[PDB]
Amino acid sequence: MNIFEMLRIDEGLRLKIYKDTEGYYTIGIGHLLTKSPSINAAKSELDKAINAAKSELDKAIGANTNGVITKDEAEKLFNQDVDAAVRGILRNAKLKPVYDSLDAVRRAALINMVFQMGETGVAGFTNSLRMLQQKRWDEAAVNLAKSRWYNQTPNRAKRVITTFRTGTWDAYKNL
Ligand SMILES: [Cl-]
Repeated sequence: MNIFEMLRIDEGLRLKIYKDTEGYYTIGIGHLLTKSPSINAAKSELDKAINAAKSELDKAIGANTNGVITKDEAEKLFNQDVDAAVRGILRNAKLKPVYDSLDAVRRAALINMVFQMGETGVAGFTNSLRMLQQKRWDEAAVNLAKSRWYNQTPNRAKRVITTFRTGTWDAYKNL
């Protein structure tokens, strides 16, 4: 098990543009494209938003995909996004310290969070980050669950939290 396999499990793999729970158009292995209008929105705003997402994809891939890519392309974007998440951590003054204080398994859990909610979002878990740096695993676990993150994606959050708690890949084995 490793960060790529871990995120492949949590993000899945879809070769056609779809929208996630946060209402964002996405593709491949959790690659975010653009936000989507209201469910009522407007038949026009809809097509506009779809085209906006499609243009982002062509830009990312460098070709006219029409909203469809291949597995190789999905993995290409995935490699780029995993790298971007790590670099984001290293460049952030609040995240780097925590990341460096963690063992390799828990480092993957942090990358997972940043990959999903972005550098800025995770850097906001001030109290959780302090507990992790202090290696107060159980307290950090309880605190991490008190979040929109946990409430909106409980199954995934539980796997990530358990990883921070145990320092093992037990939550991802047998999946
Ligand atoms: Cl990109």
